[PDB]
Amino acid sequence: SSDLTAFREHFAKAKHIAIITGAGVSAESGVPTFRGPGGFWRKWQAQDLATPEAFSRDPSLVWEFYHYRREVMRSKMPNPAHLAIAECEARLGQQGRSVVIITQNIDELHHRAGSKHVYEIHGSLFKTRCMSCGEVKANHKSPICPALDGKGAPDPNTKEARIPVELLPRCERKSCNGLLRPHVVWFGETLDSDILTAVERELEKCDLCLVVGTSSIVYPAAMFAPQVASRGVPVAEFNMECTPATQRFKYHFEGPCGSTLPPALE
Ligand code: NA
Ligand SMILES: [Zn+2]
Repeated sequence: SSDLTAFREHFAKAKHIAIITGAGVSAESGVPTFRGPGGFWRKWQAQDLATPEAFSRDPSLVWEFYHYRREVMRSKMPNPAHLAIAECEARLGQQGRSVVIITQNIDELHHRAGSKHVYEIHGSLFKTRCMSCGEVKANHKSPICPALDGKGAPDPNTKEARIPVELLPRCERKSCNGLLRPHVVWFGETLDSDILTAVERELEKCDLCLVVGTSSIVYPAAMFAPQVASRGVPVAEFNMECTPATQRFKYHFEGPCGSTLPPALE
């Protein structure tokens, strides 16, 4: 149902809220996803490049792609949904109540909004992993390494940089000097289990669940939300996915997250 008053009553009692956030939230901030029919980067779409095969085969190109994506983030900002969440978390923490964010997104926009207890289940554009020793290190450097400066242009006729692998980002522990890769979960890679076991703990604790910028019935929101709802915990969706009447969940608020969510949480 679309009765807000009802949702708010639950919100008022809730002591542990879990907010699952999907692509619609980053979409509203203007982040290109490179899925859709016009979402190309040069000749390719995300599924061509976000794979270990692509990286093994052509690390320069994949790096050019991720560089580009890291750099466009300097002009996309958190929208009102990002903020409403972060300010909620803070407000409730003062009161001893908990709020967590389980996000599919890799743009660090929740972090930029001021959220703190965030689980990035698909990793982040702004972390690296050493192909060699596996160290996971935060990185917001621009450019991530000199070799990539001014690289990553999106128009198809752009010339490959074909950066020698020795000059792509390397792991700075000089005992190792291993080749870095973005700590994102590519197509065909599993999620990290340490994270899943945390998320599980969180979702078992939670007495209210919000699904924002996605639906509970779509992968990977489906891993989490049904689990909670089957224990009789309310679930509120905020999306403008236009989800057909017949399988929206408990409460639905159709519309842009930026519009719907902040009044929900005030
Ligand atoms: Na780990
Ligand atoms: Zn290393």
